[PDB]
Formats: sequence, structure tokens, C-alpha cells
Amino acid sequence: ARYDKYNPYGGGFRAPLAADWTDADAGKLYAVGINNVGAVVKGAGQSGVAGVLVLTKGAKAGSIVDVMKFGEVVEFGPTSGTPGTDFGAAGTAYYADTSTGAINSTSGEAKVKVGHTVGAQRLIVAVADGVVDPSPA
Amino acid sequence: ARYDKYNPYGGGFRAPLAADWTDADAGKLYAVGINNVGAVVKGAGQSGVAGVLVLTKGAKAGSIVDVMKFGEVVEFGPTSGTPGTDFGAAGTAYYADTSTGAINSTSGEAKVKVGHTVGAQRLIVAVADGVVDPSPA
Amino acid sequence: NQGGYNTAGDIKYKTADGVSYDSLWNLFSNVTDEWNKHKSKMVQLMTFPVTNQTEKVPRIGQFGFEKASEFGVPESKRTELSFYQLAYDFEDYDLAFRYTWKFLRDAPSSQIKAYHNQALQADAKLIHRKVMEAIFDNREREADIEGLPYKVYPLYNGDNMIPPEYNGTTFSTGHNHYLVSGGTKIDSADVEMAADHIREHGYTEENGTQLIAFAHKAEIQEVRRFRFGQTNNNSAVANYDFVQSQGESPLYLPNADGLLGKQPQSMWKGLRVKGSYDDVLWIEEPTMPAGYVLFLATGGTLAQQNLVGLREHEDAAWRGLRQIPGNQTRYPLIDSFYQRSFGTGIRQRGGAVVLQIKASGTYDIPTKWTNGGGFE
Amino acid sequence: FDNREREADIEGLPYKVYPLYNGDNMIPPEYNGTTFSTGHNHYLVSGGTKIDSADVEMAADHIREHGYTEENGTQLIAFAHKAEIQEVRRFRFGQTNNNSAVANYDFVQSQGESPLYLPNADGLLGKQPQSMWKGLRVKGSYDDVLWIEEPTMPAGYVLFL
Amino acid sequence: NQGGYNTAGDIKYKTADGVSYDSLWNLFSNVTDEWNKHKSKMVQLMTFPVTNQT
Repeated sequence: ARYDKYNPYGGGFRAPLAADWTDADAGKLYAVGINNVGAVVKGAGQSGVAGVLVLTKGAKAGSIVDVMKFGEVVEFGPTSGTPGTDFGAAGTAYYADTSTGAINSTSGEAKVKVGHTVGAQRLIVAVADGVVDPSPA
Repeated sequence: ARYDKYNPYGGGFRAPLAADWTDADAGKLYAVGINNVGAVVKGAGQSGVAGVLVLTKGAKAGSIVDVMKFGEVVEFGPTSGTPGTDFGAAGTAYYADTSTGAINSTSGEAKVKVGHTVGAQRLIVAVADGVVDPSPA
Repeated sequence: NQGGYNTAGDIKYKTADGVSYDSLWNLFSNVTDEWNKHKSKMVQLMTFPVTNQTEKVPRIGQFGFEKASEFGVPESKRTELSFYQLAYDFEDYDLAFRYTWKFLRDAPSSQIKAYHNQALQADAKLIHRKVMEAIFDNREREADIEGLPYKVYPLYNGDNMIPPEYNGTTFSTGHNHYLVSGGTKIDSADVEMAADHIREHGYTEENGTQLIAFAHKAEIQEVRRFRFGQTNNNSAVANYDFVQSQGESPLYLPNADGLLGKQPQSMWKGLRVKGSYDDVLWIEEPTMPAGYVLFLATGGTLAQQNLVGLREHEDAAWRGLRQIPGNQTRYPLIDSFYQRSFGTGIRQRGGAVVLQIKASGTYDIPTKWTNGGGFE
Repeated sequence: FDNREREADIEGLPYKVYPLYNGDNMIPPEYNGTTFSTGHNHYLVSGGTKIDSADVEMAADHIREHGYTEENGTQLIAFAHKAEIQEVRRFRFGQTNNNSAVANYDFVQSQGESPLYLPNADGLLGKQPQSMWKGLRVKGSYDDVLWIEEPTMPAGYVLFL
Repeated sequence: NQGGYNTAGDIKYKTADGVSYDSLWNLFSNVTDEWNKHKSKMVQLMTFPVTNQT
């Protein structure tokens, strides 16, 4: 995954990273939130899911990251796939597990919608306010 | 509260103010909506909650206001607090009372999520489409 | 701080007694600030612009002759070399100035000029903080330079560097310059210990150095009471006596057996000197946190170069404080940026000592100079 | 000497007129990075029946924290009644005064005071205080403050200026 | 002392992190030890050249 189109004015925000992210995560996409200190963590923090994040390289705790709320992500595939080969399905909605921050096409009541795909490799990011269904039958 | 990132093209919109806002509201943040005439009111109008608003000085009815839907608000705190001293908690979601337009950290099924905080004094505004839970169990 | 867009509604025209705010802002539009001149002077005397060198190359082995013979031939001789280097950190920092079209129409020009003068003072505060936390934060830092990792250093901090041998004294691993006094108030044994921790690495008065101590008033008012053979705090006994600088308030000499020390001159490096104990000069330093003293070597053979290296960007187009034009423009919203980037590291890991006055336990980094803590 | 705030009218607009700092809500401006709260005060009580150098030392520094220091080219003056000067002139470095306080400075008498024997042939480190200031007569100095016997001064009071 | 023939493999680089091995050896090309200057002084104040072998 990579940021294709990012808008600094309300499309995303600067925040400090809460922990080190290793080069094993380089080019993966995760959903992220804010912890009680005001720093970025994978999954929901206290904020719920705040947005999505890609790092092109590993990064240290307390370094500044740009979290995307609205924009386009290219070379996209699910968080469990290999970056740059294991691309997504076309035309389908994508959902974050609020615990790990892992994104895949499987919907679930407790998950947060992050976007949908326009062709296999391009995700239109537009993160939901909250979970898919806060009142299951 | 103050605006710090605003985008005139889909981040917010011009609308006419339905009633005078006094200097007692100067620097407070309210959730706002549109009444059946087409003017900005506190809380939901007919539109539901349309966005959030801060005025830096009081303003007359029929004056034009920039309603925010996506952006960043700095010097932030809950609407009931004193502006410029009674700041928000870091890393937490914020919710509007649809009746009064007051914003605070307490979730509730009939409330609308307006954003989340990144550190104490910055709110990332990204207003939800509707109430937190339309169908309580 | 205060932040966000400047708006109509932030503009004040006149006071209730009819003074124009343009005239009030015109006091702040052009003045230099005496406190940020002092902070800028502390950077100037405590830093050097980074240049690339090896550390001191260790000396080769030496030969010896053999007793000759009429039939045989002698045994052969050889030697080898070694060297090393040290690195420096780097980081980017930026501020914003966002306005509305009404604000730039209606606001006084003096307010815009005041905001520019305040950005230059925000830079002085940033550089000063980053130099001081290079000294006072006792933690090793990683840095990436051209995609490779490097380690950049505080003073000796109990780590696995071994200081080089000097005059036949050999140091161990675990050598340290972040010292705890072991008592609630400073005493002469703390001062003599700390100055000797520097002077064991070279840096002595015979090598032509001066030691300086920068301290807060609460510790200077203890140190200036040290007198030879008298008891201090913590039952220490002073081996010297504090001699006032020639510019201090008058004092009676206590004895026909006069003071054991030379009288300091009025100023060192344009800073006023309180006096001297041992041979170190004591300076009342208003920037210094309460429980701490910085001892520093200067001059002579070994300390011609200041303690902290400043690294700026390798291209001149990216050096200095810069204004970037910003990407909201003319109407309805206007934006503009200031950007600076630089970083720091210590080469001479033994050239200074930080002493903390506390009763027991490990060293604490001063909160105002913890590396992650802020930008002032 | 009256530590109470007063109103005044100028062109029919009301204003406040002030004493020295007196526990009111003006915050003194920052100086050498020092930051002051509300409730700052310059009407001080000694906490002892006779003056001692800890009182003199605190009062002079309570001025000098605002600027007004010898580095900025000021002089400090103390106007006092002879009952307090007869204590102050006896202060000596490292020796004990009235309320068990130890003197952080000695009192050095001016030229034209009655002569004094000193332990050392050089005797004095630094410069002896001036005999006269502004046409008034100076007793000596303590912590670089000049001390002046001031017959208008009430008994239990010192003005540092 | 190290001893033996000088061999290829006692040489260990042309350059390392941009510094040259010839420049490193050039530092030591003309040094003199202050102890060997002192020892030469002590010999000079403590000896004479023998003209007469007995």
C-alpha cells in the first residue's frame, strides 16, 4: 500500500507515533486510533478508529506520522497480504478489526468500514464514524 | 475553541445564521443544523446535525457563517467549559447533544459523534452522518 | 500557546481610553529580546559547527635492537594502525501562520511584523533547548544518516565505551559523568569530585584549560561559603576557599593567613563570574534548573572546540531558518510556514560533568530538557 | 507605606492607583525566565523581634528578581531607623545574628566612619562603600545595599529602594 | 613485539569510510617521542666521546 492522494486540510492529520513500527510493517496498511496520552496506536485507541496509516520504512516512537481519514491508497491489499504482490479485490468494501487494526473485505458488526476499492489495487479511503452495527439483533 | 485547518471545498460550507449569537458564545464550539427556512441553528435542525461552528465574536441573524464538517479545531474544550482554560481530554471521542448543540466526551445513543482529540487542545472534526445508535436493544 | 486562523474579531482598534492598538503592537514589531539574546549567547559559547574528523589515532608500537653476530642475521620488526569516528543527529521543525482575507484587510501592519519577530524568537528557544538536552539527557540516541544507522552520544553515561588512558591511569567500562551528590545541599567534596572527574581525562590547568561551573543561585549561595579547613554541608571539609570575583560586593579577609586561591577577573566570555573554588570559575546561570550544576572544560590543548556539535543540512538552500510560501493563498484563507532543521551530538564525551544535588538514587534528567518533552 | 489600592478619575474616566506589590492580582512581568504568580507582595514581616540578615537578604532579592540589579547599573538603598542600623552594622560573614540566622555577607562601613581593625594587611576584598549618596550620609553596605540612617523613618521599619 | 615478515594480509584496506591508509601511516612518518628527546638529553649531559681507549 502507498498514499496516492492525501489532503493536509481535513483529509488527514499529524500525530506522534506511540511505539516503534518495524520494517516488517513497511508498506502494510493498518487502521489506527489515539491512546489516552495522545499518540497513534494500531486498532482503536480511546478515540475508536481515527483513520488509516502506511509507513514506507520502519519508524521510532515519538516520530510524527500522517494519519489518513479521506484520500486514495494505491498498491493496496489486505493487511495480512504481502505488500506489492497480494493485492485487493475490485469494487468491494473494506473493514478494520478494531483490536489489531488489520483491514480485510470481511464485514462484521464490531468492525469499522475504512473504504472501498475501484479496481483491484486502488482503495478510496473514507473512514466511518463508528462500528458497522452498534446494536446487533 | 478556534479553527486551524479548514477546506472551503467540501470541508465546510457558507450558510446564513438563524438568530443572533451573543459574545457569551464567543469561542465556544457548538454542533449546528439547518432549519426549514434554510438557516443555521444550534443542535439538529430539519437537516439533522449539519456540522460544527465557532464564532470568534458575536454575530447577527442573517450574517454568513462558515460551518465546518471536516478540519481541525485548536484551543479545544467541551462546550460547557470556559473558552481558553477548560480544555478537552487527549485521545477521546466527542459527541453532540442534538437538542442543545453542546459537545462533550460522553457517548449516548441519540447523540452525534463530531470528532476525536489528538492531545488535549486539538479536536479532529469529522462529523458523523447520524446518531450513534438508531436502534437501541 | 494560542492558535488557529487570525480572524476579524481578533482585531482590536482602540482601547477604552482611545489609544490605538497599532501603536501598542509597534512596541513589539522590531525589538530584540534580552532573554533570547542570553539564550543565543549560551548556544554560541556551548556549540561548534560540525566538521568531519577521526578521533585521536592511537600511537604505533616502538622497536628495539638485538645484539649482533658475525655469522647470523637479526629478527624482523612490525606495527599496525587503527582509527574511529563519531556522528551527529538531525531533525526538521516547522510553525504555521494562518489568516482570513478580512484579517489581512483590517489588522494593523505592526501585528504582522510582531508575529514575524516572535517566529525568530521561537527559533532561538528551539535551538537553545536542543543544545541543552544534548548535554543534560544522559541517553544514547540512534540516528539514520544516508539510510545507515549510527549511535550519537551524551557525556560518559555508564556505557561500554572505555575512556582512553591518560598519564598511565586506565579507565573501565561503566565510566560516568552524570553524578548524584548523595546529600540535600552541595558540599566541597562534591565540587572537588566533579572537577577531578573532568581533570582525570586531561583537561587540567597545566594543559592550559579553564574549568567553568554554571549553577543556580541556590547552589552558588552554598559554594561561596566554603572556607579552608571549615566544615560545610554533609560534614565535608573544604580543601580550598571561595575567592570572590573583583566585581562582587566587598568582603573582609578573615585571617592574616590569606585566601587559598587567585582572585578571578570580572567576566569570562562576556558572562559575569561570581568567584572561584579550587581553580574552577563559578557563573550564576539563570537558565540552569535548581538541583543541577554543569562543570565544563575550556581552552588549553585539549578543549579548543566547544562541547556540542551542531549539524545543519548538507545543502546551503536548506540551511538556516526559512520561510515557505504556504498553500492556502489570497482569498478566503492565507497560510505561510517557517521551517528549520538541524541536530546535535557530543564528540568530547569527557569534557564536562553534570552533578545533581539529591540525597540518594540515580540521576534524573531535568524535565525542561528531557529529549521527547517539547520545543519551547 | 500604605499598602491599600485607591481609585482616581482622569477626564471623568475611573482608574486605579497602586502601592508597591501587595498581594493583588497584577502579575509582575517575567525576568531572566522567572515567572511570578498573582499574590506577589512587597510589604514584608520579619517574623522576629530584632532584624537579622536573612530579612535583609530576602528583601533585597525580592527587589532584584524584577530587574533593578547591579548588572543593570542600579544601586539599592536602605533607609532605616538607628535601632535597626545598630544591629545591621554588626553583621559578619558566617557569624550568627539575632534569630539564629547566619550572615551570608559582612557589613562594610563607609569612608569617614570611625576606624576599624582588620585581621589582614590587605584587609578588604572588593571596594569600600561611598561616604555620601545624593547628599545623604551612608553608614556602609550589606549585600551591596547602601544603608542610610533616616530620621523620618518610624522605629520598626526599613525601606529598601 | 609483533615480529616476522610483512605480508599481504597485514595490509587491511586501501580506504575505510573514505579515509586512506597512506594518510594514516603518513601521521607517524616523522614523529618523535618526548621521552626519547628526554633520554637523548640525559645521555648528552651524562656522557663524553672517548678519544683514548685506555
